[PDB]
Amino acid sequence: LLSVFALQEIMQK
Amino acid sequence: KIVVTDDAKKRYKIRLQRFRTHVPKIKVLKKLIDPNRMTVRNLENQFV
Amino acid sequence: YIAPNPRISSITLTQRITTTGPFAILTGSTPTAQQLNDVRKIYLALMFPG
Repeated sequence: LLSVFALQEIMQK
Repeated sequence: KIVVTDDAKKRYKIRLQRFRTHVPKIKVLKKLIDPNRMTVRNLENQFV
Repeated sequence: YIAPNPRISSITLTQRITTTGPFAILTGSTPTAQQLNDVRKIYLALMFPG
């Protein structure tokens, strides 16, 4: 279960 | 014919498999891929 | 607690994929325990008017 919008948030670290 | 049935559980399963295939949990850490590629964004509502 | 049909947001909020607004970023979030407790507080407040 995942969404592409949360990918940017978790990715920007 | 390549057939995709309206049954929601099946569409969810192929959706999860495609999401794993395009962006895997293993190299999302190492290769640090950009999430702005058109394909990965299109994956969000492709089989909903 | 039931949830709406997932196809509502797919054809309306994520209608355009090359744009990003305030609604689209938080349509993909999930609640924690305390946030569910706050939702329960809201419903309890609604069910007792005044």
